[PDB]
Amino acid sequence: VLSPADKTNVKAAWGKVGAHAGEYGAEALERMFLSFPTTKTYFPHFDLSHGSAQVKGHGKKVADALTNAVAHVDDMPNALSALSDLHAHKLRVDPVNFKLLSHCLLVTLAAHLPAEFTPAVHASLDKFLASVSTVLTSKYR
Amino acid sequence: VLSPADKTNVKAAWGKVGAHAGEYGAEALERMFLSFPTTKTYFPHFDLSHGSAQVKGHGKKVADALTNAVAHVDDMPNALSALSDLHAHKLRVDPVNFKLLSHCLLVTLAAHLPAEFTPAVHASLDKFLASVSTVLTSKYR
Amino acid sequence: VHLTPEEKSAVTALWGKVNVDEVGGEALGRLLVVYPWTQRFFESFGDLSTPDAVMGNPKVKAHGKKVLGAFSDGLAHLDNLKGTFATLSELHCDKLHVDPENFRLLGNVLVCVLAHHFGKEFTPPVQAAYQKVVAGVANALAHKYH
Amino acid sequence: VHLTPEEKSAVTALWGKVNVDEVGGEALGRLLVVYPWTQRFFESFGDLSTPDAVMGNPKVKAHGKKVLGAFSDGLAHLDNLKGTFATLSELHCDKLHVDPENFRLLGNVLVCVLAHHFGKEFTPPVQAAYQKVVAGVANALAHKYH
Ligand code: HEM
Ligand code: HEM
Ligand code: HEM
Ligand code: HEM
Repeated sequence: VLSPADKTNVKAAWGKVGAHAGEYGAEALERMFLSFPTTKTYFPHFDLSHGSAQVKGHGKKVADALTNAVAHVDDMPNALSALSDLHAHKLRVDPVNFKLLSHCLLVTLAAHLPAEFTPAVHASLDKFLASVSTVLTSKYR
Repeated sequence: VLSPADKTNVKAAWGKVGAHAGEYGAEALERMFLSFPTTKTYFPHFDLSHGSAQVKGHGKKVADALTNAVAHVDDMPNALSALSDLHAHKLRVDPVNFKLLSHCLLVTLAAHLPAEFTPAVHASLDKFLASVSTVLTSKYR
Repeated sequence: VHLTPEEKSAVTALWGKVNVDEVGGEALGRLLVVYPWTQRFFESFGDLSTPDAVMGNPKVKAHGKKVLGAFSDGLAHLDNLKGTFATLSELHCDKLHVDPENFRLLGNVLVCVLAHHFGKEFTPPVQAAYQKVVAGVANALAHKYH
Repeated sequence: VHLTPEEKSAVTALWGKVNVDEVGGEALGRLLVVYPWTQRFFESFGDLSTPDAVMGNPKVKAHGKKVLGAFSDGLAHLDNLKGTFATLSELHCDKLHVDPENFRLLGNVLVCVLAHHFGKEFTPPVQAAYQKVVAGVANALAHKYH
């Protein structure tokens, strides 16, 4: 699944990221919404303007979930069973949008972290985000 | 990953398949070669005619590997580590062709098994083949 | 895409042999059961909690009839497919907001159902010809997205 | 695809600010390192066992120069892209036998490298405009496949 070198690189990258997680998540949400307008149909009760309180809160929640996933990288299903059930049974989201969100997150962390965004960190983050999306898109139990 | 109902359905389907595995694999290879001619560049030393001895042997080998994978459905990496290393380091095949091979295998087992090809068996076989391809396309250790 | 006269004769013969009632219903039901996220658009059709209910739903067959009629019209007009699949393409692009992967998924499911019904008469050449036909129809129907 | 005058001005300004030597090399090296199966076509370039060697290979940069020149020509001719990307499309379809996923992968890697180099100047509107540009170039270059 993941090599120890990849795990160490991902842990170091997220440790460097630190407490800017909420702002990074909000920026990723804004980038996705502007870039791909076909994914705005999943949020019909939101006010998708710039600098929105609800968008900022959702970005903070996504960032906290990602931080927990990093802290439990070897136990993704046990950590995210509730999220998987909610995203697969209730929302019923196709797995295409997870690729767009992962790419937007990669761009967001690349723009503000030029020193730590080496090719090895790029590959490790790509594989880690792919694994997280794969775990989240499943129908088990 | 896989539900117990899916595992039982896959086991029953392969038990029904039984000893026709070699012919089914050879037919799947022929179907893939005729349908998609862009995957004939991985076999430059073969004679891809109809009823070829080498093609029949390769189909038998693929069928035996699939039977072993079925018999070790819960231990795919430990069962297919050597195959994964060979397919990822030496051959360097992109993961697109595995979808085509899986679809051709589904068609082949659908043509000669009309009684056992219920929607539940269809879904179980789809998920099982997807898991096998995902395990085979990896770079670990 | 161009087809040889032998392939055209084979596909016309098999399509003439096709039953025009249950094939579309089977294709739609198998799509919905195998890929569960596709119910996000058909959740207006009633109960779809189990494959038995999905297959027994009457609206599923009532819509599969129209889907298979559209496929039959597209097969009838092979020379010009972009002109034929214009209103449907605009509708799918504007109202439904469906990415083009589901089109090839539905084509593959239809080919599987055809093989299931016809048994050993589905030779590899005919399978290749029908793969070409379904790929052409999907590409013609999904053009405004890219 | 059509672009607004403000988006056109922004993309022209940033492209004028782009260094025209190392961007293509970085894009090619990152593609090869991140997606390893892409070496099946570039195995003739020498040693590619480690990312350090992949980035230090001179032929990687010598080919990234041509790749970025082709991208620059395509950006220069936005109104007519099918006419411009004809010989390259024929070459890729005939000799290389490359499926169209690698084109969008390379476009995404290029956008990531642009963001990395420009820092906070890569605003979301400019990012969207460049996504549109790269999608158009990829679709124009891969047309005979589908
Ligand atoms: C890729 C990684 C993702 C992670 C880690 C993630 C995580 C989360 C979390 C933590 C919640 C909060 C649930 C709650 O508070 O009840 C949530 C809800 C939600 N997610 Fe995701 N998500 C991801 C991707 C996506 C994508 C790509 C979409 C849509 C394209 C999406 C759509 C939604 C929606 C609509 C909600 C409900 C929002 C609400 O009810 O206010 N998610 N997700
Ligand atoms: C999807 C499930 C697949 C399984 C279970 C499988 C299994 C195998 C097995 C058992 C071998 C024998 C290795 C040996 O005897 O040394 C093999 C070799 C090989 N496989 Fe696969 N394979 C799969 C898919 C594919 C696909 C999709 C391709 C190409 C598009 C491919 C290309 C090859 C090639 C070129 C060889 C070497 C043949 C030779 O050296 O004579 N495989 N595979
Ligand atoms: C692949 C070939 C396809 C063809 C030829 C096709 C054709 C059609 C036709 C003929 C209609 C009805 C038009 C009318 O009533 O005026 C329709 C509507 C519709 N299509 Fe498609 N379609 C295809 C694929 C898909 C796929 C893959 C999906 C979803 C995953 C889809 C979702 C829908 C929906 C939800 C409707 C409206 C149903 C309703 O209003 O009750 N279609 N399509
Ligand atoms: C996405 C935009 C792309 C553009 C604009 C592009 C453009 C070009 C150009 C200008 C050449 C050289 C033509 C000549 O020398 O006459 C070329 C050749 C080539 N391309 Fe592409 N290309 C693209 C994508 C790709 C991708 C994604 C791959 C592989 C995954 C690829 C593989 C190759 C190879 C192997 C060659 C030949 C290299 C050699 O002969 O040394 N290209 N392409």
